[PDB]
Amino acid sequence: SLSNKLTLDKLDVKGKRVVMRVDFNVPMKNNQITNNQRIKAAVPSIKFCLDNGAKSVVLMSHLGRPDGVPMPDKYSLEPVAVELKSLLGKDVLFLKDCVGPEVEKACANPAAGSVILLENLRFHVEEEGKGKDASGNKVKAEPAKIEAFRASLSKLGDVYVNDAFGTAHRAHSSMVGVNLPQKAGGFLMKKELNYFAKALESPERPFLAILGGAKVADKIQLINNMLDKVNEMIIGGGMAFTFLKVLNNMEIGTSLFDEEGAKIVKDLMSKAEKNGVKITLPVDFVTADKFDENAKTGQATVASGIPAGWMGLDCGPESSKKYAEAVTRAKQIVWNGPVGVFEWEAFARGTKALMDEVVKATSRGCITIIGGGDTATCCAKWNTEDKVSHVSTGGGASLELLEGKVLPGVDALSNI
Repeated sequence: SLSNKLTLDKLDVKGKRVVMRVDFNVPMKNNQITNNQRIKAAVPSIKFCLDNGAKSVVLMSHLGRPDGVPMPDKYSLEPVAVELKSLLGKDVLFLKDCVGPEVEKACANPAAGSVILLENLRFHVEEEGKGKDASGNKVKAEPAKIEAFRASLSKLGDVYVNDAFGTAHRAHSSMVGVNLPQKAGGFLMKKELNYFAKALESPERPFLAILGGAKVADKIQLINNMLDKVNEMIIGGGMAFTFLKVLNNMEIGTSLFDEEGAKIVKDLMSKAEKNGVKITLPVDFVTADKFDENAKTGQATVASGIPAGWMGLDCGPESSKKYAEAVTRAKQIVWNGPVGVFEWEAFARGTKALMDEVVKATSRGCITIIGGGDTATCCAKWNTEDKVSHVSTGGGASLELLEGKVLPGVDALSNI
């Protein structure tokens, strides 16, 4: 369950050493942070621990994919220690490793209110459990070493806090390997759990899922899980063409077509009808003569078909109206995937108009949940992160949740 989990608000940290896993996987360039959003996001949790008299806060995280190889030249967390120092307005000790006697003893009994940032966890192959060797050959962590690695991390604090929802879909040592009495979710984790639990277990209805994507076949579990829960579903983006070919005899030109997906389209529509799920597919399109930002553009409907040598890369204005109609009917929205090639201005009007609708919906009381990845990227692009109820901080994590998969990192948390 996503509810009934221990969270930082209810965790007593008085004189307690807090070992906290956080999301410091920031984009960087020239060994500098190009966006410190994730670093700032974790501050409320860290503040709270210090402000409630925590002896220490030991921060652990990853950066990029060194793959179990120490790469402090490239993928060091030291730049983060600096930025964190500024944001907190408090000094931050940066250790050059995350495990070992040195790290351990250093974390054993810090001065009251010590912020300690450990080095990239994925410098050790034991974090992920797999990775690459010095030479770049793939390798798997030894079980004794994994256990040793996890034992070390456990010493570094008295209580554990997981504020790294974005890695909670993986059974990594820092997610499921911290053996301590109390294992609580941080305030970021809290929000994820609070929004998703309500949405998936007790939604305000109508509940609309907006699913966008390239293919169908790789979203069977996502679509199925939503069809078990929702009242309405928009199927947008390239994948819609597979539905339209099968269902409406549509000529789709060079548009994406999912041969495997096509075989279960009618199964999906059957399930949808039986569950009372109103499906909205697009009815019109902005076409392009090639898969390119600067392609020639045109229009098409289902009826007109898309000509040979043209592909659909966005929905058209009539589609956007139909999308809006469903959004206007929603009391709850989960939006996972753009409905066009939003990174190209010529094919972004559909996704932008939908984003406008979801924002409008939010303003009149709709609960709107954006999945991580592209959909979240669209909220950053158009400055609507604060205009929707919740933008998930983890793309891979949110997908797994919406697919109804297990989140090991969440399961490892204590219950209440």
